[PDB]
Amino acid sequence: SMKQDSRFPNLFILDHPLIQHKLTHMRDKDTSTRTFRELLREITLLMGYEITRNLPITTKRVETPLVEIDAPVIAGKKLAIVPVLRAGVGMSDGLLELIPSARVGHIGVYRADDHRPVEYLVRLPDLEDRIFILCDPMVATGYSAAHAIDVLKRRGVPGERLMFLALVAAPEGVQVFQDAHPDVKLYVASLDSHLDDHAYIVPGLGDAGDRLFG
Amino acid sequence: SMKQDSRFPNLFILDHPLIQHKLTHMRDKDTSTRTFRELLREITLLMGYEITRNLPITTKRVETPLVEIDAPVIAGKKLAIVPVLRAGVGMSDGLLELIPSARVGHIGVYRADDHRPVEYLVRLPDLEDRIFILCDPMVATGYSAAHAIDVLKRRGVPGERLMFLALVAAPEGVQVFQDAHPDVKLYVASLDSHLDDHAYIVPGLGDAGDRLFG
Amino acid sequence: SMKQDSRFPNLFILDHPLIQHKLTHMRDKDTSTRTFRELLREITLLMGYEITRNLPITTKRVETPLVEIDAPVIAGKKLAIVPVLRAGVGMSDGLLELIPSARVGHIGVYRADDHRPVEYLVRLPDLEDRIFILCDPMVATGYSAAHAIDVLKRRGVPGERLMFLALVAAPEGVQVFQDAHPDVKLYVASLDSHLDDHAYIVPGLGDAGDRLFG
Amino acid sequence: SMKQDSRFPNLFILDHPLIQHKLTHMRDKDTSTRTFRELLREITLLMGYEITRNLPITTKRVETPLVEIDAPVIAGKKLAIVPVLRAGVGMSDGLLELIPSARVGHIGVYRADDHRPVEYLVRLPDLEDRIFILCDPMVATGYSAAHAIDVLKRRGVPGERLMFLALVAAPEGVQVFQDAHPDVKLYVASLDSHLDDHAYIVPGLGDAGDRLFG
Repeated sequence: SMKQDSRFPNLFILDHPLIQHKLTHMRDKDTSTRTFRELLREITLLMGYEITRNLPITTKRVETPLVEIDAPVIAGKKLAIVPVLRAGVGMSDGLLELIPSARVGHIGVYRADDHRPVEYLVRLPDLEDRIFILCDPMVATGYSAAHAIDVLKRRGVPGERLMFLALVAAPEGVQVFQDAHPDVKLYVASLDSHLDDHAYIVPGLGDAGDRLFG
Repeated sequence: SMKQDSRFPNLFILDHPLIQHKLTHMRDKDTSTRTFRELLREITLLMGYEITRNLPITTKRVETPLVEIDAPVIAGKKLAIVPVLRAGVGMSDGLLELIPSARVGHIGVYRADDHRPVEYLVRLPDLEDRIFILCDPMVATGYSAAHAIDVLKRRGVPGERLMFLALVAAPEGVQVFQDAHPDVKLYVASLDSHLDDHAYIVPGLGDAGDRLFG
Repeated sequence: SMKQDSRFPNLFILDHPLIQHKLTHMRDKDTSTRTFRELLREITLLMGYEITRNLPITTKRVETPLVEIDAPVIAGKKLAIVPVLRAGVGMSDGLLELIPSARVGHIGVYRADDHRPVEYLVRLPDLEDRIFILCDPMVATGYSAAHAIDVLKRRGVPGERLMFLALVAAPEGVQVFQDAHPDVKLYVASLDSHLDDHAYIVPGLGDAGDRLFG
Repeated sequence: SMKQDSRFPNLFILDHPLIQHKLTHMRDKDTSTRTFRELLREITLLMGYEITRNLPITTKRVETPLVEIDAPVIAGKKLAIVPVLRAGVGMSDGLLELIPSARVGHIGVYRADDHRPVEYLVRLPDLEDRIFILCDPMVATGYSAAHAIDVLKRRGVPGERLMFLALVAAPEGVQVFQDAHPDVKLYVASLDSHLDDHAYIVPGLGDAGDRLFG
């Protein structure tokens, strides 16, 4: 299920034993770049599963080998998964595995530590009546997540239709993000403790890029 | 989360939107064999996740690239996944993705078609302090399922430590099941409505062996 | 590509660098039961790829988003993958991943070290104009492979339409197999050196069952 | 194995039956998005296997459950897989399954649409003694592909150590490609026939971005 920190009204910590367990193996610096990629997919599928408990259902006539029925379906086409380049791509794999019918978008943001112009790629589906789920493993300073969301907010889509998916966040990041977008939900596997002098999340996972790509 | 039927105190129906959705695509007789197989694996992964919400968590020592910590893990070894042959192997695979470190056992009973449990193959991990999770897509008559559980009971393991996982069950099958084993939790994606003359579940999925194997 | 031993006219050793490399990681006793399952799938997909270079092609009208064409296809329905229970199932996964349209069969054989009756499960598709590919990771004594093939030979299908897929074989096994079925091709990742006092392949992979199932 | 076209001395067409077969299912406009994605990943895994036939093999020390040996392995670290963003990420995934231990780099150029190579993102492993394998489904005009390779050339790496992998290429695209880079091996599943007015490959696959991403 779900867990919340007093400072952060829109942060949710998904603390299922198996998310937690799989997270630790990612945390472990002995874990290979292979297994690290898998766990990335795996956790995020699980997280996608918690977030989607309340998806509306409709029906559709389907023929089973025995009978025609009105069988329950979701409107998967109404969702857009938007990995943040480059480390978010492994996450969207897991969500795309969960909900294959979804639209995929992509956002390219340069890693800045303040509010300058940073965007280098935006590729998005049609915006009409559509929920957007962004993902990036790390929310360290919270600037990259803010800017990524900023892209959708510039295009007129409001907080209520936006979500951000992460693995690990630092409280200083969740705070920056919250200030910029208080109405956008942020889902997280763990709210870690602090940032170091080099802006790495502690205890964190180390440098995401290095562990995904060597 | 989970529904229940007034008739069956130890049957749980996992009705998360994406479980229902994915089940529908399996119900559909036009779904290719490629996809039918993947959906078997997927749904049971999700079903596993619901049923493992209450797993005990302890801590291993682990060093991240940054720091050494006491990180949450699970006792995965204390679990036995047991596909009922032949069709249960697909389900086994999804659970194994979820919990890789678990022991795998096998129960073959095509077989005990009606009269008694007839074991063609029973291969099991050690019993001491172990929870067993049996897998089979269909609980039609209930006899296959009850016999599969008999195998374990007749070797000393109490209901308390046994679970059966299926995709679809008929009410007559669940009755037969629970009369033999009132204390064994049976987990299902759907309780369909009835058996036809050939003892197939309606609306159900068809002949599972056929759709998984041609 | 392919390699051959002078003693064995119908044995083929598939010695691609990546098959070989992936084999070593399986050989390694430090390798987990998880990774061991994956590599099992992976090698056998690769092996399936070498075996199938000469599959006949036909055509089929297909519409691309631009044009209708006569596009190349295989008759995947004409092949049957037949894992030998229980350890062969992971292999058929890889072949089924490669050629999803294939029929799946299953053969249950008891591990004997001589020519007694051993068969406990036979489940097969229609035999008409159909090639059968059996698989089991280990060919130690060669009795299990012989008997498994014996099942198809009893049903009238000749050597020319049969194939056996293995990971590792011992020369004493390849010999027993050859004596019983000289016309049946046997594909192998490595022809290891000898059997030990306990009939384990040396250097081999250890006990297949233990490493797949803990 | 591999075909060649008289016009193109460094283009190789991988025409294994299952590569052709799987390509056809991608060509088909009725193939669901779920399946289209998996087939991208699959085909490139197979294409990788053909192109890695000649990999050097050395030996690590390894102990099997039975004995200690000198077992064949590969120098996987000496390889860089570089998806060309955005569509190349699917291909990257298949190669990574094949060779998990390889370094991943990224080249973003939607982009250098015509006039020059315009790098929106270039992230690369270290160059010293490294073979680079670029990935992109389509070589239509040839400009994307030539620019992606320019990126690496302009940073010092010779043709000798560069390869490009695509699903489908137009002859005009290959000409453009080889004029810029006569010494770079380009690997393809098919050389289709021509470009239409909108610069799409005929018969080709359609808009790849669209079919991968909705």
